[PDB]
Amino acid sequence: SLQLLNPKAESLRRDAALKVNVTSAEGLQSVLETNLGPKGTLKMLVDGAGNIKLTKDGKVLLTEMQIQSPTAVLIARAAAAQDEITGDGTTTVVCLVGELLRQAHRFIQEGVHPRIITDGFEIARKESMKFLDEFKISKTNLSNDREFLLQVARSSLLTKVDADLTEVLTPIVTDAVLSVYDAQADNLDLHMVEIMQMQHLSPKDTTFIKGLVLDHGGRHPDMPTRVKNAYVLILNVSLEYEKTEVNSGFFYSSADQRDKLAASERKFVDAKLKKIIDLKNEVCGMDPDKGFVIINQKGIDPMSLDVFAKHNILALRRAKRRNMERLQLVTGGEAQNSVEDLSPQILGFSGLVYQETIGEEKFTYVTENTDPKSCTILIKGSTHYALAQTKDAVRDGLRAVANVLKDKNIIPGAGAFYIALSRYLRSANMNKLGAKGKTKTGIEAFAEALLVIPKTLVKNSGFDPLDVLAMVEDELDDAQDSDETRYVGVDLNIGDSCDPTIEGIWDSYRVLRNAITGATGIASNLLLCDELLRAGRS
Amino acid sequence: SLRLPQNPNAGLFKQGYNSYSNADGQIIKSIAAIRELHQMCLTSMGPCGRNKIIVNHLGKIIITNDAATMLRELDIVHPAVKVLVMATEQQKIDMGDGTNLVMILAGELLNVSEKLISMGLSAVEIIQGYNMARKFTLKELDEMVVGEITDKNDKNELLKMIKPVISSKKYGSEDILSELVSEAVSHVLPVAQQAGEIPYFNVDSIRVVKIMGGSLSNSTVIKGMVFNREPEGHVKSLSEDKKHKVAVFTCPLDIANTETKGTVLLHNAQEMLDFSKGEEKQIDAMMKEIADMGVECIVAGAGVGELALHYLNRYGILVLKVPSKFELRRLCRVCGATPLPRLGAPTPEELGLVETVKTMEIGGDRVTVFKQEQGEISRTSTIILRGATQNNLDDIERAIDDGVAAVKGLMKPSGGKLLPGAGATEIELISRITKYGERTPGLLQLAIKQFAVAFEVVPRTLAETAGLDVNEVLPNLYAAHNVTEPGAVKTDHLYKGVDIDGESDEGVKDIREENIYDMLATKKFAINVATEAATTVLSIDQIIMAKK
Amino acid sequence: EKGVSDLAQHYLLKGGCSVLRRVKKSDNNRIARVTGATIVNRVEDLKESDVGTNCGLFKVEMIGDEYFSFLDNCK
Repeated sequence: SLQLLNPKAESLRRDAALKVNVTSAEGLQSVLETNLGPKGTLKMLVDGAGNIKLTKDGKVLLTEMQIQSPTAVLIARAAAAQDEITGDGTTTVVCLVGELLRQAHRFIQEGVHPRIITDGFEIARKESMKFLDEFKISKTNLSNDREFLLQVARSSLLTKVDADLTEVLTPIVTDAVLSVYDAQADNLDLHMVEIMQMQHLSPKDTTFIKGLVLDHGGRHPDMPTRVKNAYVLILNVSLEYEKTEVNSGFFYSSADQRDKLAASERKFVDAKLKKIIDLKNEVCGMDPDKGFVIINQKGIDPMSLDVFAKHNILALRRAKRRNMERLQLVTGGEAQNSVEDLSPQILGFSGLVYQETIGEEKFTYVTENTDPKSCTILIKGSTHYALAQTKDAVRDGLRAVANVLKDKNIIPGAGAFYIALSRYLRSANMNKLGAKGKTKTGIEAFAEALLVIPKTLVKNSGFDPLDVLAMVEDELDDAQDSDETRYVGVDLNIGDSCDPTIEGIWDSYRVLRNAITGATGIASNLLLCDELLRAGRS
Repeated sequence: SLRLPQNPNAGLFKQGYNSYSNADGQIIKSIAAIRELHQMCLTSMGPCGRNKIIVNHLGKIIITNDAATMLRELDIVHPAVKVLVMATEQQKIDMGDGTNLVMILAGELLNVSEKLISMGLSAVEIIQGYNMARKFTLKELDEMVVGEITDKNDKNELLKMIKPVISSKKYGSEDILSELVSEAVSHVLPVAQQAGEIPYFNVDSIRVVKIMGGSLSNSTVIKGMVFNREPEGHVKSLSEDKKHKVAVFTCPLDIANTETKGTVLLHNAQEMLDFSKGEEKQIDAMMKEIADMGVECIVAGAGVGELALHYLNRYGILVLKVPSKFELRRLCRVCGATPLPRLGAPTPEELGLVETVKTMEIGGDRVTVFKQEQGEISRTSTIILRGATQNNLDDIERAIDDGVAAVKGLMKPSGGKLLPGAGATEIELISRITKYGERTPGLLQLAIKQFAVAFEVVPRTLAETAGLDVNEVLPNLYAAHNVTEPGAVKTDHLYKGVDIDGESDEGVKDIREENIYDMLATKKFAINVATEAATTVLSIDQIIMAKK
Repeated sequence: EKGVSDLAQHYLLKGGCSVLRRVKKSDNNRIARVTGATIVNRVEDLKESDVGTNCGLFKVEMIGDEYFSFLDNCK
């Protein structure tokens, strides 16, 4: 009846629309089916502009490649939002949404109404939350165990890269989150850790730095490159050509006044420079061994750079805005806007300050701080895409470790959470649940879809997913009557099971909680959509 | 039956997106795609290597055999080839040496991997085979090193470093090209022995000036920088000697103008009559303080007005224009001067020293001579390069930069660490890795033994480009390495290498007399980049492209 | 409501004032209702009667997408 409303329109409903959500989500899951797992495939994206994106993150695949199918657009926005808050779960939600649609599609063809199928999803999901309380293991942060943070950080590292880059980046991420934990317990992920792309040596040479690093360096040669003790002065005011306010200008009567009025431009510049000299007169003690540096947020007039060169003062201009907020955490001083009020208390402290000039760009390194409140991670790579591959590998590992210190609990990985829900939902009595009659079928479709992820991990290893899970179910049968509580994982190397607690495989708490809740709402809205049409004014 | 389903449910992505996976022989096509550009760089390897012509979209022609330079102008399509292209560019920037080795070695690792994949080796086991074999490779390079550079500068020792590097790039005459580069290196060295200071070197200090005409034998080394400039007021040979006092101003020479609404204000005719003579007294008062200090030359960084150039010709002061920045920055390093923006009298301690400034015709235009003399040594010397064709002038400029980059390798490490040349470095590693493959049980020995087979390309390339049969010459070279080591020490058989043309049959005795060696710091990063370049291609199971 | 200079934030920080990014006109009407404040354009006419009070809590929580500032009412 749509052809009468619009001259030209396209629409698909009932069995035509039922194949839209099931088939489109099947082709999207197949792309990320080989992605999941540490042995998963590696994909490279090359656009028409010549850029190269090489990563295993499923979020980059969705954002770079356009999707014509509207069904995957709902999944792409759900998978992208999962990586935003929790830093993980992009490929997990896609495997949950795509599979749950197919597991429930077999009963739709049998004549079961989609609503009573989606109603069983909420009943089965609420049981996963009640089971989540007994499934999680409490961890006390008062012990300050470093080995616990090492095994959790290696979960996301072994997935993105191999053991070569994992052993290098494991102590770097651990040392970065070590300074995040404080007596205040507040964890701020953005200001504590950054990603700075620089091409030097090899990617395996990436090292950790305990102090802020900047992309700028001294323009004048006489500026000291290495300063033992430097006092960092935070200046947010810029000395340079101003907007001048509509450019009114000067008018000179005689040629002697022409050069007399030209000296007024340096009057305002030298006015703020005398305050810095007066501040240097307090720290003048032990001047040869110590030093004084200036870090500006905005560009500095090259006319005034020769003033700092005679006093051996390092000047930094055009610094980032976020870097101004971290100068109090690194050095320990305070920020100063107006130069009228200056005190030695706001001056920072650094034990080592040096600059390494590579190519045309010059970088400034700061380290050896008394009580540094923040640190950095210097990313090194051989190629442009190598900088992005490490950027996506480290950043995804930040939210995984940061979420551990937020709560007191941690979730074991290696498919131990998905297998436990299969035996829980299938063996649970329906009288306790609010679902009865045909709604019992919707719960079974949700429990069977959770067993594909542990089977997806095996598909990348080459082993038969059906035979490797036969020994997993047989171990959990005798474990209940033996008075032994042990979680069974999946080891892809030997094709047998394992223990995630002994092997060190752990997953974040916020990732799986938001993934199941997010994937359920996506698949439910797709099963409840019986018609897909396109209309609009263009 | 008439038309295929044409891959149903393919509307998930745009029609321009294509999916290529290691299955269906596409990983073999990716390796076969390397061989298209691999054979291009094989004929360019060695002193007998052949240069290539590449015409860009703008019409500029760059004739060079360097793999890093050739891949810049070429438009690359296949994604995994860009991994090999960008791998050669990093080797040229970092060490400035061993660019053709990274291109050839990374290409041969994929060729031998075609047989490894056909036998069923997974991509994971192949990567572990190269990583374990590369760690053993880097450890054997430090054991086989012989000799050292010791002292920084020497007349003879600099012929064992820059000369073998520039022998592959525009071979031509040996001693002619080696003396020109080795002379400019000794000038930029601070020396100061026994002082314990940290040595320093700059790869951008030595500048190559391309001047058409003449011959290569007429080239020389100039301690000062050479530019094409025309003196404004007058030309002076400056035969009055007693050197000179020179000052450099990064700001132009002219009356200071207000940055906002510069305007002449005259209220009455009394101020108008003194306005013309007022500006003349301003430059006179400013230029008088400079002339009183004995400054015979002034370097300007921008356009200078005519009123300022008048009084400069009164005292006989030369005028120099230094546009942009980097051109003016290296001028002060020669004379040791510190620029200041003001037009007032410079500080006597900031004035430079240049004994003579000459203007003569070289390539048909007037050039200014900043050349220094024995005393009052200067830094950042330039090399005048004379040639008939401009195409040869471009690659020789990069050939000199390869010798300048080799000097940087004498600073950061503990020494030069010379390695046997003529391909003897990669051949000795074959017998060592072969013994290493047997010492490791398991299935990983397949990738380790084939990793040493990829090193056979160096002796085969030097033998093929020399017009010799690789089947006769190469097995005859293993006769020296098949006898292992005798019951007595002092074994010189490690100096055997591949010879070009001549009488063939190995030859040139031991390369110790030939003086051609290789750098250890170059071979360290050349193997690491080439291995990671081939590992990246083998670590990608599926390739996705857009628009094509 | 509009942008703020980096010079004005210093003298406000010395006295204890807090600076924020420019605010749309739609949000200015909702803030005045919660704290009972009155919008004051003229700085010279600012008085204690138009200052908002009875604010429960002011906190900022970290979320990867954007920052979030909370203003609680004393009810």
